[PDB]
Amino acid sequence: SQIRQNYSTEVEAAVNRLVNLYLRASYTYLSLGFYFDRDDVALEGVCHFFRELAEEKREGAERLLKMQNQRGGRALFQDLQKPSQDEWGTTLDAMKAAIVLEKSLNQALLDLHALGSAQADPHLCDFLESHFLDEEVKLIKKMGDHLTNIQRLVQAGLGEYLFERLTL
Amino acid sequence: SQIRQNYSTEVEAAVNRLVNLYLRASYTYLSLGFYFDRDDVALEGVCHFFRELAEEKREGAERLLKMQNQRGGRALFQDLQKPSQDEWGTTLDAMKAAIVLEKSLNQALLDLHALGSAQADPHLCDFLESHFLDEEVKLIKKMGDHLTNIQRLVQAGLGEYLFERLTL
Amino acid sequence: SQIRQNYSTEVEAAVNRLVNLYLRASYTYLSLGFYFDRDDVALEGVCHFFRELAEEKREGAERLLKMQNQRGGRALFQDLQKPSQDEWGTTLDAMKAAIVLEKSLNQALLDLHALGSAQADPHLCDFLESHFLDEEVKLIKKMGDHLTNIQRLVQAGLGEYLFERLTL
Amino acid sequence: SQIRQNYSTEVEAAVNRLVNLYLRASYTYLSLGFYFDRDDVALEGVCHFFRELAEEKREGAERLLKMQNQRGGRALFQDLQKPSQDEWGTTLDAMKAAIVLEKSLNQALLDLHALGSAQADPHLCDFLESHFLDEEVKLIKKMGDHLTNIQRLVQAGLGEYLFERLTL
Amino acid sequence: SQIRQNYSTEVEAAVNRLVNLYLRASYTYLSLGFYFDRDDVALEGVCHFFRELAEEKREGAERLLKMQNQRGGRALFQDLQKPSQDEWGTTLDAMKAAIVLEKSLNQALLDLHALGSAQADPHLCDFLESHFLDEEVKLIKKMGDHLTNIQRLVQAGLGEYLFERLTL
Repeated sequence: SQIRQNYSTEVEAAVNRLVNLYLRASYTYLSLGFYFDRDDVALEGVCHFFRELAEEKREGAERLLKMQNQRGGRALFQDLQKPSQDEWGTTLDAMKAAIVLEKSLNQALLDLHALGSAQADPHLCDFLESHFLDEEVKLIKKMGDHLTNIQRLVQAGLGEYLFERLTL
Repeated sequence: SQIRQNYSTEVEAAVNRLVNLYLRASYTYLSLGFYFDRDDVALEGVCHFFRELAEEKREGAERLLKMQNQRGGRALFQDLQKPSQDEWGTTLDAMKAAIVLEKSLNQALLDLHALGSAQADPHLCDFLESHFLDEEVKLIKKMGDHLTNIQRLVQAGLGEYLFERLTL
Repeated sequence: SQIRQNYSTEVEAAVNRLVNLYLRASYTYLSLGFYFDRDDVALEGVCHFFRELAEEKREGAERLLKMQNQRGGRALFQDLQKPSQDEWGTTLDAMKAAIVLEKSLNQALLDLHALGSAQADPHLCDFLESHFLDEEVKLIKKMGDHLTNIQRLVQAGLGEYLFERLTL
Repeated sequence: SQIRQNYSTEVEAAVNRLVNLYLRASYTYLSLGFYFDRDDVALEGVCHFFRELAEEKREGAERLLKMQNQRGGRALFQDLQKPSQDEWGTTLDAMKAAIVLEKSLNQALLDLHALGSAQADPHLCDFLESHFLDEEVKLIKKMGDHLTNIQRLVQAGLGEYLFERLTL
Repeated sequence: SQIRQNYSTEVEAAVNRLVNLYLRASYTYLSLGFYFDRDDVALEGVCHFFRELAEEKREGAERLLKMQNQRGGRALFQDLQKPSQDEWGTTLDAMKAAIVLEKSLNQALLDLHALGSAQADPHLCDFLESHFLDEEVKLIKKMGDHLTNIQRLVQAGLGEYLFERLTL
């Protein structure tokens, strides 16, 4: 506020909503990760893949919160909604759900970028491009590649085991 | 379930509630940490203290979730309630709030231990004693020590600055 | 006896029975291990898994015997009963048999812990919690995870080969 | 001119004006730095803070001049106006003056970015975003944090000494 | 007794009394040290200062006991009287109490030296001069220096905090 410059209330609010989305995504990946650690599921490579994504999403939320403060905006937190499912089915189901999740985050990033451009806020625009847009694009490509390999593999039980052992 | 042995539905449910409490506590510390990173608050040592506590609470939740799976229980997640405050006042106010938070987690741990003892579940009892009860006791002692030093210091502005520079 | 303190004859006898169980379990794993070393079975990773478990069970028996002496109890040995089977079938059959074995040892540990608590013998209680209860819980979780992966895999012959090569 | 492409005369002129602003800012920080080196002021940490900022501003001017040449524009220099004050008062006064200075440079950067966007000059836009916009935002946040701590501290004499010793 | 030479019963008895004084002093410093470790006192540097003094006094008692045996005297122990206070007030109160304690030990050393001289026992005299008299003089000087700095500092709460952080 002594520091705030060119930082609209609209962008400030949208940044708080994006923090919530990232935290929610981290929570979803925590649930996905532990589901694959169940003794009756037991796919450790899948569990590790999702645990790593949970950490990345949390880090994304923290970078947004740091930026909110750097701009003189005020962080506001909301409840984190529990993940959409309690049980996540097969590795295939889970990877589909993850791609759906990432494309929603990506669309939220693109909406925020468009807001930033409309508000002539190039710092916000650069920030997103630099730390988030390319990371989402790479992550979604990786997930699409996984989904394609899982699909080619599913003798569904054997396929799911080999994917976990040899890719993840 | 092929593995589940001596693990009551009551303990299983209470472990899921304790995971929620730990995650909520981690979220509260995330909010505390960023509040002290505000340009109009600007106490970096306080921000770092709370960020480190956020990570410890998240790690606590993950150890409980791992244990839930080791016992053949089923992790169930609920919404994470937003922190009780949007703005946290002085370092003194914040430390008081943190001690209140930790004593609530501690009481939840003690309740779970008592449940475990009533259900004759010594693995649960040892698990809590080994990874959580002593850590809470040490953390609460550290916070009480901080609160005492903050209180002796508050020329409140000068006191709060020196505590952040020389203790934290 | 010059040293014996708070160590009931009931716990002393039950410790001797638990030593017998551990030695018997070690013997069963020796038989399992060599069965998978047969030229007409030939699953070396499975043989190694069971040989390692035989050593762990023997070490468990020795720690109990050391503790018996530390408390001033008197080690008494009984015949070791030969393993329940001469031939152990598939890796799946063998893993099921191993989980059954470990859950019996675990239940014997829990019974001894309950005896110790009834006799107000906290050293015995801590000893079991510290060296045996968590190890059994981790081992049983690992076996349940293996059983789940074996089951998803069984083209039974191909499944059994890949599990041995890629997991064990 | 054999190299010039998509580089408008408007952007070229505005880049020369921004070079002048950066050099003027470097000159102001040189004056601030030496003022705090006076034997009757004697705050070495404050002097060092401003000397480091003088060097950063000069480096900023040189990067703009390099870019002007890379684009085939022609560097033109104007007089550098002497700093607005001969004596800079307290550390608080000086930090306020520095924040005012940086917010003026920042607004000049944002104006140039908007000009670049209107002229469809994405190289200029990326250049500013990459080397200047985030640096200004971080610097202004740091200064706001300092100002807040100075204010909480001012027993004004004691406060100013401790800030210089313990923060700077 | 086969070894005893020039070692009077008076010096032997006085050495046993001095051992008691040193042990009592060590006990007093143990109580002082833990008092400053209380969560409602919480001055860790003060706690460490007194814990180190407790160890020095115990070491002093052991050197006297070793010397008693080297001379062929017979160590005799008495009850160790509990410290004069249960709660020690401020750092200032505690440092005053410590200086009073050390000056009493010092006077006991000087009395013993005078006894040794009267009994023409130069080994005892050298022993005290070499291991105890200069150490007491240095310790008392250090405590007097601390007391002076504490006094100049006591905004008593702020003074006590800064002394603990910056001196101890």
